Parts: sequence; structure tokens; C-alpha cells
Amino acid sequence: QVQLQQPGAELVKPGASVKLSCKASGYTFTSDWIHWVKQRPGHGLEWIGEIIPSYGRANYNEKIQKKATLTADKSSSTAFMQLSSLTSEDSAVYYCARERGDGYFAVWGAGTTVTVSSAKTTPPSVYPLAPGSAAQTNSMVTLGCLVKGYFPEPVTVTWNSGSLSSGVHTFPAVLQSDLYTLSSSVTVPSSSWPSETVTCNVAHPASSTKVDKKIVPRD
Amino acid sequence: DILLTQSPAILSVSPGERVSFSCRASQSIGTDIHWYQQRTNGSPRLLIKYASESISGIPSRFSGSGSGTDFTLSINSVESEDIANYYCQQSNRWPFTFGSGTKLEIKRADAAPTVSIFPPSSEQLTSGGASVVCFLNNFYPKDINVKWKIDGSERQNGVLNSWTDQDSKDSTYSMSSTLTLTKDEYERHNSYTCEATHKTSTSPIVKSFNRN
Amino acid sequence: DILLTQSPAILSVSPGERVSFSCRASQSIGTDIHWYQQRTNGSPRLLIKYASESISGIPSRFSGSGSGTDFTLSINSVESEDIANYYCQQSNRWPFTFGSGTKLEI
Amino acid sequence: SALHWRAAGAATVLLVIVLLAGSYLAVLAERGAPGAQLITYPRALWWSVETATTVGYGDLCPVTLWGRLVAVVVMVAGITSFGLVTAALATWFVGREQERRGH
Repeated sequence: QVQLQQPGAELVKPGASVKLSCKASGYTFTSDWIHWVKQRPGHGLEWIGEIIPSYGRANYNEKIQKKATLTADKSSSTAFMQLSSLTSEDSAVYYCARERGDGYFAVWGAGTTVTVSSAKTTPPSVYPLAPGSAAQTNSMVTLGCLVKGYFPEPVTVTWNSGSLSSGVHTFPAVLQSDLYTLSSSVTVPSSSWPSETVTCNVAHPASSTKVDKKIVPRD
Repeated sequence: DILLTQSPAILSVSPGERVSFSCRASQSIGTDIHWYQQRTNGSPRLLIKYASESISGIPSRFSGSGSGTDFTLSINSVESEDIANYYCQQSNRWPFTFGSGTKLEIKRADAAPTVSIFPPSSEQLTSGGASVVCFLNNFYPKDINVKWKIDGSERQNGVLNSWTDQDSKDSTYSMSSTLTLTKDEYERHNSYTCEATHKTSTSPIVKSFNRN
Repeated sequence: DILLTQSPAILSVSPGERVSFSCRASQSIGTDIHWYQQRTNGSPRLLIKYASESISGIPSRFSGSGSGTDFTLSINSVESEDIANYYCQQSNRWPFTFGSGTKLEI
Repeated sequence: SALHWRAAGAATVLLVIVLLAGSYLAVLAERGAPGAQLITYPRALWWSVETATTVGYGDLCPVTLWGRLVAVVVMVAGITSFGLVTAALATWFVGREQERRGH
């Protein structure tokens, strides 16, 4: 079972603050430390700080401006990180990791995408992508779905609830007028569609929405 | 504060070949160095702890070595699934620190792109919008150009492109070109075409469709 | 005798921006490095002791970090009153020594 | 039961507890201090044993105030524990030599 659970996203207005959570499960020892690492798109891993739950003490990276405050609730096995007075420079993916006191990060959370913007949340519109009537097909057929007009990132796209993993490409989103857009494609044997159903699942953590959209051939 | 240098930043290798990532520490740290793998959109994953100790669940293909200030992470017989970013991390002195990272890149055989064009959906047209999507999938090298023609004439407005990183399934690349127009601009035009120019062919690969 | 290198000698920054002064020791000195500020016609004033310890009366804007041979003094959101000369000083080995100084310019 | 032998045991159990708590507290005290090496439990425990027996190789040692205070407690507990064993061995020899003379 997933050992470190983190929320998928958080939208934050410049100057405002947010409290990220990371709940653990699995074996917990008196010697555990929970770490927090910040990753900016395209960049590397930056250590933010740590905390030892069994005691409650926390240490922080001294080279960077301190915008974090760590705490831990022993009763609900949850570690928290309070970020305050954020600006665009704070937008990034924040990971929590667990260390058994022996120096390496055995397990990491999925990470929480934090976006600092003035814009407002917008769930995505999911449109189908079936071949045109004149498109000849060979041994394979390419289908897909369009996800546009959403904010902030990210969105997770799966096919047939994850059962269809091979042959999938989900492109990086593009930004235009405070709204993101991206498409995902999937290739299956031409003979299998449309006898066997093909659906795209789109989750958008920021708006607590997850919608489906079946891909049927154009009438 | 211990500095970890990972150079080169990018490493290219041919399928099955042996590869080696280097990590250099600013001061002697025994064997307190750990390696992590991070695939595109994934979280870091422990590969080697204490410079050379195996972790359960990690292909035996991975091995580490070194001590003092110089460390090496090795992969014997690289393959598509290994395409990712690799980081070293030290736990010898407080605070723990990370290396800057090394990207693994695979060099596979040239491959032409599979092109597909899609007319906008009826649902989107219902909302007064129109998006013509075009996919240029699984090609190599990554270098590629895409052109749009509306009724025979080149179009450059409203075209937003996106490129995926090297695929960890087959070492190829893919790209998407999206031409967005209002139902009006779209309704007063006949055919739409997508053209892909790629090293694998002097002649371009094209896909079209007529609104009717 | 421990040599303290402060480079660059002059640092230019825009109002409100973050600034960083570097101090490099010829040999490892733990965290026995202290920072001083000296305005034009003024006497030196302790800013940070032992690389990162705060001193009472010093704007929270000032912070230090580092250990071994490399040290950094940072100012988050520079402002006119920060225009001065900044010196590092080591107390790890006798005799105590001073860096050559770094001028802050806005 | 002979007190000197009981105190020796109590001393051993107590030392083992001081070593474990010292290892825990040393790490707790040293993390947060730039340059500190006494920061993971396995070596901290090696360090505590190293200190209690007073061998002190110098491969690891505390740099913070509380780490040093913990170190002092460990040194003293070790010196006292081993000193108490020596004292018990003295009582055993003294008692038995008395017997060897009749008393």
C-alpha cells in the first residue's frame, strides 16, 4: 500500500499561505524523519527540511529563504508543511519522503503541485478524438482525447481506468490566457476497436473532478 | 555544505551498451552516497544506497561503486525503461544534499513518424469552438517540423505545439500540433491538412480531411 | 594563518532583490566565521556569528549559511540602509583574520 | 544475593540503556548543525560505545552543546560502569583470599 499520501494540487494567491499534508502508513519507528523536497519544473531536487515525529523537532535548509514550518500529528500519522507569503518563485512540486534515520530516502510521496497565481480554478473540457471518415487504417488505429481550458496544473490522464497502459502518450500542457490544454493519444490493434471499448479518464485534483469520455467512431 | 557534482549532465548511449554516471563530492564522504531515479512525471525512486548496496525490487542491471569523493552508478545493458533523470544524494554531513542530475538518453534506429489528423468533436462544436488535432507519434531523431494548410494555403495562426520527452517504452519521441479556430472560422473552410517533415524521408508525410 | 577570500569585491543589486556575499577560507574552519557591516564613516557592526546565528537588533532580513571552507551572508530584500562594506572574520585558528571586504551597491 | 555482583549487572543493563538513549539524543542534537557527522543512528550507536569505553577514535564526535552534554553523560556512565565491575572483582578476590586464610 502507498506509504506516503500527498494531495495532488493546491492553488495559492500571491502573498497567501498554504498547508501541505503527507500521511504515512506501513511501519513507523521512533527513529523516522519526514523530509520535504522542492522541485521546480525542469530543475532538480532541493532539500527544504525535516522533522522527527516521535519528538517533534524540525531543521531547515539554511541556504534558502525560510518559507516553511513543519509539524507532525502523531495520533493521525500525518506530517504537515506550512508555506506562507508565497510568490511565483514558490510554484513547484513539493515531495515528502521518509527516512529511517540511516540517511537515504527509502520512500517518496507522489508530490503536491503548488501553483501561485491570481487566476481561478477551472475544470477541463474533455473532447473525443476519433479518426475521420476518409482515414484509412492498417494493423493499428490511433484514438485520443483533448483536455482544454483547465487551471491550474496538473491533470492525470488514463485509458480504461489504467488497464490500457501500452501505446499511450500524454503531451505536456501548453499555457494560453490562464488556461492549460493538452491531448493524450493511444494506439490499439485496429481490429479491437470499436468492438472493445476505449475510454479516457481525466482527473483534475484542483477542482476535485474526474470525468470519463468514451471514444466511439464518428457516425 | 557538501557539493555534489554530476557531469556530464546528459549521457547518450546505444541500446544494450554499458553506461556510467559520475558523482563527485567536494569533500571525502566515505560511502554515504545514494542514487535515485526519476522518470518523466514520476517521483524519485531509490536505486542504490551507500554507494553500492542493492535494494530489493531494483533490476540487478544496476550497480554502484566508489568511495571518498568519486562515485559511479552503472547500468549494464541499458534499455528504454532506463530513460530518466539520475540523482546522487549524500548523508555524511548535515544538511543532506542532492546532485544536479544526469539525464539518460538512448540512441535508437531512425524511425519515421506515424501521423494522424482529427476533426474537431461534435461536443466542442456545440460550445462554439473548433480544434483540429494532429499527432506525429514515435519518431526518431526528435528533430521534426509540422505545417498546416487550410484549403491549400499555409496557416501559422492559432497553432500550438507540444513535444514529449524520449519515451521510456521505445526510445522514440512524439509531438502534437493543435490548430484552434472558432466554429465560424472553421465553418467557412473546406479541407484541413497537417504536414510532417522528417529526416527519414525527403518527401513530407501528410494527412487531410474535408469538413464535409 | 587562515586566508579569507571575499569575491566579488563589489556587488550590484536592484532594490528589494536578494543578495549574497561569499567568503572562502583557505582551510576548513567548521562554522567559526562571523560577519560585520561597516557603513561609510562608521565602525564595524556584528551581523551574524558562527556562520548562521542571529544577533539581537539586526533586521531579520540578514542570514548566513555554510560550513567548512565556503560561507555565505545573505540579505533578502536589499534596501538603501544596507549600502556598506561587509567583512567576514574567522576564529577557528590563531590569529583571528579578516576577509578583504565586499562593497554592496544598489 | 551478593550486592557487588548485583550492582555489576544493574550497571551493565543501565549502560546499555544509556548507549541507546545517547545514540538517539546525539542524532537529535546534532542534526541542524552544519558540518555535523553524528547524524544517523547506526554510527551514533557505534560512537556512543566508542565514547563509553573511552576509546575515542575521532572518526565521529559531537559539535553541538547538547551533543557534548550527551557525550559527557555517556563517558561518565561508561567509566562508572566499568569501574564498578573492577570494584566487584576486587570484592570477590578479597573475600576469597580471606577464605584461603580460614576466615
